[PDB]
Amino acid sequence: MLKMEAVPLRLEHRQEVIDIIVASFYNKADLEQWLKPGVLRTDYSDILNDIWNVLVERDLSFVVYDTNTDRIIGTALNFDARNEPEVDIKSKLLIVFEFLEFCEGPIRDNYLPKGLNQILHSFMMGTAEKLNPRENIACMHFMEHEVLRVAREKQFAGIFTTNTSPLTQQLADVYHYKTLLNFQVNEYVHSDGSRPFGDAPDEQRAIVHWKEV
Ligand SMILES: NCCc1ccc(O)c(O)c1
Ligand SMILES: [Ca+2]
Ligand SMILES: [Ca+2]
Repeated sequence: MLKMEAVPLRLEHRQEVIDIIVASFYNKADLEQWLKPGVLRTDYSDILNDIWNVLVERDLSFVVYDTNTDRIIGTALNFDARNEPEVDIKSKLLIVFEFLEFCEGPIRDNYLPKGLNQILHSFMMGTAEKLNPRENIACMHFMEHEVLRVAREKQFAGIFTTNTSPLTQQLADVYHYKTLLNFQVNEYVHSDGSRPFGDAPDEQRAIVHWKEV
């Protein structure tokens, strides 16, 4: 059995968190696959290095240790949705973040509560690369359960994120997240007029989830 514990994000965790995020988003993210070629591993580490200081001092993120091996197997990066640092991304990841604002924007500022310390935005979540299906699912259940803990403890109103993989979308529904948008990713039109995820099947969705604490 996998026994885990949650530990607040520290400055030393920079390389371990990045390697978990890179070994979980690169070539596995359901959105960036349709933007090939032109998505590199450093495109995620560049964004992480840009906000690593802000991410640690906000005191909302954590890593997950395997207490048996005392090593990091997962991490959950979170921000105040009304206090997120804005990055100037220069790769094709800007298209992804503009699309996530397409989904999150109109809902966050017109339906979710106003003011700070209200919306805890689940920014990123990852697990170690060589985890088996049992440990990866167990780690996702642990990170989901612990994100709720951080929300209630920090006196937030709810948790809010956009789920782009079928596993996170099913975990969210199973965890009683309310669905506020089930957008079809191949219908999104970029500013240049094209559809960057246009080659995606109609079954691939971008679901905007929200859950009160
Ligand atoms: N906030 C939604 C989670 C997310 C963030 C960045 C991405 O590149 C991605 O595919 C998914
Ligand atoms: Ca998260
Ligand atoms: Ca808020």
